[PDB]
Amino acid sequence: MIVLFVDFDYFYAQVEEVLNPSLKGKPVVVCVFSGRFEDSGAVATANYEARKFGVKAGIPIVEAKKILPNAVYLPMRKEVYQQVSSRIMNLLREYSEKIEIASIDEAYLDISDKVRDYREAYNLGLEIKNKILEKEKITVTVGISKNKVFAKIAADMAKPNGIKVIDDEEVKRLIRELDIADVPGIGNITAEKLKKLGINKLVDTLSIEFDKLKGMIGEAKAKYLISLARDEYNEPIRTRVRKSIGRIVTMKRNSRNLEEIKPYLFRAIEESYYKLDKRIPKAIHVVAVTEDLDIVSRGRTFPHGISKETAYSESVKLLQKILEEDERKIRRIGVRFSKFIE
DNA sequence: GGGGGAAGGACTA
DNA sequence: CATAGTCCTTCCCCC
Ligand SMILES: Nc1nc2c(ncn2[C@H]2C[C@H](O)[C@@H](COP(=O)(O)OP(=O)(O)OP(=O)(O)O)O2)c(=O)[nH]1
Ligand SMILES: [Ca+2]
Ligand SMILES: [Ca+2]
Ligand SMILES: [Ca+2]
Repeated sequence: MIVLFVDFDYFYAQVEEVLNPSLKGKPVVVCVFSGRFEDSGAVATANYEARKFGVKAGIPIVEAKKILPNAVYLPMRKEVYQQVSSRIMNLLREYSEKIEIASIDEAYLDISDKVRDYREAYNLGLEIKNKILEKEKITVTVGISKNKVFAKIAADMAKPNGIKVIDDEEVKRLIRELDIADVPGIGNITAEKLKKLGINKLVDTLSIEFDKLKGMIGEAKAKYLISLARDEYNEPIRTRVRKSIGRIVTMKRNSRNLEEIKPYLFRAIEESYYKLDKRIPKAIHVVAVTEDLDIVSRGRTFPHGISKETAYSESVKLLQKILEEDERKIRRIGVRFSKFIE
């Protein structure tokens, strides 16, 4: 089996560099202004000309202007990028019916067939890269290996605008060298709980009893790690389905009065119903972010689908239930519709 | 004992 | 200090 992973270089930043080629070369930062105080919000992402100076996704926007008070700051237009991605994805299918759109910029193509072996899959990696650059003007990195985890890892650093193959013997090299923290699915929380057990690498997983991995990171996370470390890992490329939609908005100021939070919450529901589009959710969830950046949520599953009116009166209830259970003020409020039916 | 759901939060990207 | 999923642990109901 040979898996080819595609990941578009600084997607949001690059797409904006395309709709206005004049932005190329200079530092570009796609932000997310909440308004709390003008330049409130964080950075969605930033082209590499800006990342070299510390500016990047996650950091507050004000802390970004302090570094590059001359970088072009653009508001995130997620819908434009979502359509460039779709175009670009309905283009990969032309290289394999075995495709999986993991993210808005990440896709996996199973090309165990179309191809030969590496030397060829690699050459199929260059056909895709160039076809994408020609047709949509986007540069992307490509990863090729026995499975997805490694295909995705390979992408790691071939990035940006690169390509890299990880042959079987390289696999059994990283399984012992690559840092456990740079393995897909291992966020700081998990990666940390691992250094606390002595497992600083992937091969160290086979040295510890399964009852302690299942007790720490959980079964699924433990099996996953072990299989990968054993070289037995492979999962298939399966098409994925949207399992939940939502929109969480930022209030101008913290609050705890229902009537003041209503408006914001109702926009979340409205804009969320627009995003559902023909999907009929049977479960509803109202999510809140307390004044001290903590997340609290309440939901309810109905024996049937939810209508716009139902959602309205239901969110209100779950919200009252929230403000009652928690004492803190609310900074952000949103909704999440799931359990569709189709 | 255990399957079957549902709820709420933990964790990742 | 700005969207979602899979996992996950706990709880409740009942054969
Ligand atoms: N809204 C939002 N979007 C993010 C955030 N982090 C990443 N994204 C977007 C940035 C890209 O458009 C897309 C892919 O993210 P990646 O982590 O793979 O990096 P990115 O694509 O920005 O550039 P790269 O892969 O380094 O060339 O997801 C974030 O913190 N907030
Ligand atoms: Ca990317
Ligand atoms: Ca990504
Ligand atoms: Ca990582």
